[PDB]
Amino acid sequence: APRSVDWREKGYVTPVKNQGQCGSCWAFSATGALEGQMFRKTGRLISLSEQNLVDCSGPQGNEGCNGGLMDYAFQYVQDNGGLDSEESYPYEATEESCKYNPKYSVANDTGFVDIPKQEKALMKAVATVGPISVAIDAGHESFLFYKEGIYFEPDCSSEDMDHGVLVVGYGFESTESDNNKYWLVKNSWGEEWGMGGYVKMAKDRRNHCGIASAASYPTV
Ligand SMILES: *C(=N)C1(NC(=O)[C@@H]2C[C@@H](S(=O)(=O)c3ccccc3Cl)CN2C(=O)C2(c3ccc(C(F)(F)F)cc3)CC2)CC1
Repeated sequence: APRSVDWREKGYVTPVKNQGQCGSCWAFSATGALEGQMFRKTGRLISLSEQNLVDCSGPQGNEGCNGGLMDYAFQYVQDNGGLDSEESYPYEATEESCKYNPKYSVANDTGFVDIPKQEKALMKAVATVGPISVAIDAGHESFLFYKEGIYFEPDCSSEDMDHGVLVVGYGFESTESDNNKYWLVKNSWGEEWGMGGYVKMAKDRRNHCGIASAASYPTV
């Protein structure tokens, strides 16, 4: 595979948002992956409605501002026959009545692929598919207050992931350390957090923070 990947340079990735006080990380992860695959399909980048997912995907198992799964969001889009744009169904950072309108749907999916649970498979998916939804353990102060560089938290769990984010690339950073390989990860805590809203997460260090434990993307 390529020595490094960054899908932002190729037009696959919308701006970073701030999810606010709503536990909608999973919705931003899901829209990010679908934004990427819709772009691959059509050559058009359109910001999708997280609010549509928050309000409408309870029947697939999601829990609005108390959390959810990206694969449940992909299942909703398939079941529903569509997903509205941000413009037509803007973000409120609350749980509201479903107001999905099919005329304003700008995306679809045909299911989703769960990537085998190894960092090598994740790399090869990132290299070829586009941005990938992933689960991480974000429950450490070191992550809350990350600013820059390659993130490594010795207390990170590879199983207790609690935050959905989007891998948009990977690389090898020459720091002359045991912490050179990274995943390039889009968060939903605004541009002021980390490196313009992004974090470089330790790669090939025994599935650090569970980044390869629940990786997936929608098929379109
Ligand atoms: C985001 N603001 C926040 N986190 C979540 O909703 C996260 C997102 C996923 S995950 O990426 O952590 C994950 C974990 C394990 C397997 C697959 C995935 Cl995608 C889930 N989650 C959780 O915190 C989690 C959870 C939450 C809700 C549900 C539901 F039933 F579907 F609603 C399942 C699992 C504990 C794992 C903080 C809210």
